[PDB]
Amino acid sequence: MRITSTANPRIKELARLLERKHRDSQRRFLIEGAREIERALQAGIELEQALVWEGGLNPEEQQVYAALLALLEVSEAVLKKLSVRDNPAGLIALARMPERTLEEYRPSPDALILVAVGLEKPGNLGAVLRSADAAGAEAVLVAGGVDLYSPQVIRNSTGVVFSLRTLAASESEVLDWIKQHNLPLVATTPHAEALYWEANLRPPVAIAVGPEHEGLRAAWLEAAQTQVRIPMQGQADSLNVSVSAALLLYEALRQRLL
Repeated sequence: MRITSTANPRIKELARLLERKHRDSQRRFLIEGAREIERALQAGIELEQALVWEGGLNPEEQQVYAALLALLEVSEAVLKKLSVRDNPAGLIALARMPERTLEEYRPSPDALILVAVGLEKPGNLGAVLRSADAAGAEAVLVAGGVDLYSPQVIRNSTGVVFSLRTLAASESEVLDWIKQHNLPLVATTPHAEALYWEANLRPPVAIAVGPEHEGLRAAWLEAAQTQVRIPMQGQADSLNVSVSAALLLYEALRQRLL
């Protein structure tokens, strides 16, 4: 009926989904937020149950709730237990981990690709995917492991992870892939002479960015057709990777509209 105790066995089972091993073995994950839940539905993700704040839902959460499966009227302390936000949504769903399709990818003639190197933080991963989605990137190639169903990747990407082609592989594997398709590569580095605005970001192209507290290894710089930098005008020595990815990708979008 109305579950208010975090000790409730049903809630103890769902809380385990906050950890990766548990999501993978059970092929299930939580989706917090009416918009995230909706985008998941729009992507074909099957839901099994939805939890609802006993104190009511906001308008948006109400229309998502309408467009729906066992339901659970739940308390704030319980949603907070399943939440990864300061203030939890009023609607959290239990989802089935999708049928991981092993389809291969080949860049189209309009391909705008973002290559993220040294990106290990799920929060950062999500923010980066959000910037790549907004700019219109065709894919995000992550050189270094990815977890598409974690709560932080889902929140920071605002659900975009359910639709943006995001792939992982070793740096060597990704680099061999680039050359395999004769895909021009533009590497970002603070010591490059050319400003990023001067590079030619014509439709078929890949843009690499490294960690914010570090540059791209020599391997990436020797493989690039062009090396470029994002000018820093003040005290800051760097920017969050999601901000850098937006800058480079929006400049690509600006050149395309020309």
